[PDB]
Amino acid sequence: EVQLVESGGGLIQPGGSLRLSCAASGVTVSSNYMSWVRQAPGKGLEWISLIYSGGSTYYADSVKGRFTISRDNSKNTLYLQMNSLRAEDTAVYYCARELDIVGATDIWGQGTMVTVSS
Amino acid sequence: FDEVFNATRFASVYAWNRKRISNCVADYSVLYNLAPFFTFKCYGVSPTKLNDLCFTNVYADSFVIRGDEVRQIAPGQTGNIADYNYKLPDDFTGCVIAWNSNKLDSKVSGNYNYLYRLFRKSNLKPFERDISTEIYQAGNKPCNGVAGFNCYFPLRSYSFRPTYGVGHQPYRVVVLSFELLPATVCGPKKSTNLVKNKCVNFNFNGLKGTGVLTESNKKFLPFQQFGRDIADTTDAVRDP
Amino acid sequence: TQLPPAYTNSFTRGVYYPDKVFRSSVLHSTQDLFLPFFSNTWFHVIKRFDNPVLPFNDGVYFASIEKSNIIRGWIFGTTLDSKTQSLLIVNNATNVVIKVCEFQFCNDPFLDMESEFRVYSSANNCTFEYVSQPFLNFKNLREFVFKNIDGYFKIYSKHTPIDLPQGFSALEPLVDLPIGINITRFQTLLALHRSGWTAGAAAYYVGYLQPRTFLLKYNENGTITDAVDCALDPLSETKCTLKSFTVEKGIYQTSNFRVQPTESIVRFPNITNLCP
Amino acid sequence: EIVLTQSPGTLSLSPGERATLSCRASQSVSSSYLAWYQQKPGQAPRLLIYGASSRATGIPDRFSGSGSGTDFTLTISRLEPEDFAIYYCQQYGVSPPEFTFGPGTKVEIK
Ligand SMILES: *[C@@H]1O[C@H](CO)[C@@H](O)[C@H](O)[C@H]1NC(C)=O
Repeated sequence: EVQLVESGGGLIQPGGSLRLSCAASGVTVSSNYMSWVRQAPGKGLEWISLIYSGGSTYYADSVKGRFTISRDNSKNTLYLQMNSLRAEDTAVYYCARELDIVGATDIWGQGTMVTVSS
Repeated sequence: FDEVFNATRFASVYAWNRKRISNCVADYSVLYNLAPFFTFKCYGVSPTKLNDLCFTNVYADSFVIRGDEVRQIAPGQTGNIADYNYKLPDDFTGCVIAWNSNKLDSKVSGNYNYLYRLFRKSNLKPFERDISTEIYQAGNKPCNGVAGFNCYFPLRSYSFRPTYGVGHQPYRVVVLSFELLPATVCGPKKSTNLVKNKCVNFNFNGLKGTGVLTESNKKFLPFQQFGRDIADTTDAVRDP
Repeated sequence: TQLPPAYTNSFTRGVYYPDKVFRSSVLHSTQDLFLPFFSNTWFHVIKRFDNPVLPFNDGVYFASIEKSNIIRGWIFGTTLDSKTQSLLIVNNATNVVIKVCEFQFCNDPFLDMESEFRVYSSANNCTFEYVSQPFLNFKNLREFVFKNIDGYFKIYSKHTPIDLPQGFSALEPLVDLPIGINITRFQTLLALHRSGWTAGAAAYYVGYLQPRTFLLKYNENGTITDAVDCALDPLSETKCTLKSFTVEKGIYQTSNFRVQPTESIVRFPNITNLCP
Repeated sequence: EIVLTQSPGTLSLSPGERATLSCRASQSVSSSYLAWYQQKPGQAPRLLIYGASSRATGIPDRFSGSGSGTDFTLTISRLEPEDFAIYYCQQYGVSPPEFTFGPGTKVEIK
């Protein structure tokens, strides 16, 4: 079985810090392209970041410079260093597999809640 | 330069062809006037000093990629083409040239001769070239030279068809590497007509001085380039 | 067969132009690679196997008393392997071609109506190619000097139809190749000729060029006319310093005679006792 | 920026009827870099189609994508009760990694 399991969410005050951790089973993330996708309440999906199997990490401007994505080869678990939080950052954060061959995302995780409120 | 740009068929992006261009004079003014290139990007070199600067060696890297994948040819920019097939250094002092060739590199039944490197083990160090068609071990089971699950061929073929859109049309790309380490690579430099019975400043094969340049009826041996007098000062020079 | 090569009067071979500059009725001295004059080598070709690998060192003057084209090419490089990038010289019937690549080197390559075309077997990893003009009482003479100065390889040629005769002949620049790689070793190879086999009568010279200075005289047209070593004899030193062949009768300063530092001795007060 | 526009925003149809969704890009996409998803309330998005024509693993053949350039369209030959949910289209640009998603379409039981 190949599935992802997000973790590390919770309630955080504005300006706080977090680190999401979603593990992978049946797939080696180091060899694949990997992205974070969140869903604001009652809104469409907003792409957060993508990390290449080559290591290059790119971000959307709404989250650029504040966040940092990393990867641990010893545990096959994803990271997304969450920092400098503002209110609309409250969303359900999915990390999901990029198929390669450009533009497809099949294997999604169940989703974890992140709430940014005082 | 023409043989690289006007070649019939280019090598694919993964096995891009490196041609050493040296011991000749550059004519980059044609490339700007060409106006037939879809992409004309020069990062480390500006056109003002480009045509009148000397470099140790210049190499002609040429290949064929897709329209959407032209943009990854940029220092700092990475991706599926700029990490596994050909990576520019982030200090890329040079030019990036690309143009559409859906006329040549597109067959009605599907031009599957231009391939890339889709999935490589790691990223590439500078001046590293992965031409290995080694079957990927994408799991734990070793690949005994045979295809199957967790055993894939690291080279996939482009779907070049004429019906495809702008981004899938074959865009022929030529990159001329500019580097300096002896200066056998120069530009036009403009060979200006000489004068007579006037002491002026001259540039004869890299030699400069002031003195009248008049007719002379001496016959010197062909191999010797220029002469000198008793006081070692130059007295004559051969114009090419 | 190992044999200490004989030596004879090499006379005044190997004198070459420093550069492409014309000079007239003047004398210029250059501190470059030069071979000693009247120096210490005359080879022979007489089952019998003589393939000496002479390291290139700082300079080699490789002449060739050759007729009917036995000498074909030499092997150049540092290790002469596909691990490094090597240099090779061949002169086929069509042209003269110099290459830089990584081929397979046959240990004993030779030639054999002909319908047998076995000249090469494969070409794996090449990076650049080069093509040049076709170069082609002893009647035939061919002179060649090998230099790698700042990574530039130069070949000089001369052919003047004439106890080995004493004479002068300048060496004329043809091609400067900026190889940019070191050269330290080379070896000469030959070819097999068939009219029960006969070996042609020929001999090759090997000297060695080391840093010294000469006195190059140029005629009114710009031809190297004479040459003298700076440190051949006191007469040579005299002409070298005074900058003239026609040195008059007189006493001249040449240099200072050093003493040789025989060894270094250092003495201190010390204490010695075998302590158990 | 290549904005994806979905149409309609709401499509109320009965089970067994054919659903048709159109996702139009603001620019001519390079030969169908489109990914298609199923998202149900309280559940993560589920990919169906990649390349705007090829179905993924475990995807019923009743779904079929079609499109090129700017316009890309889903056809659902038969609507089933488990298919009724919110739907997003997705594209990929190259120079920015633009994972732009469409506004969405809510298909309801009629
Ligand atoms: C192609 O060949 C023409 C000769 O007609 C030459 O002028 C031109 O420069 C060549 N193309 C390029 C891109 O240089």
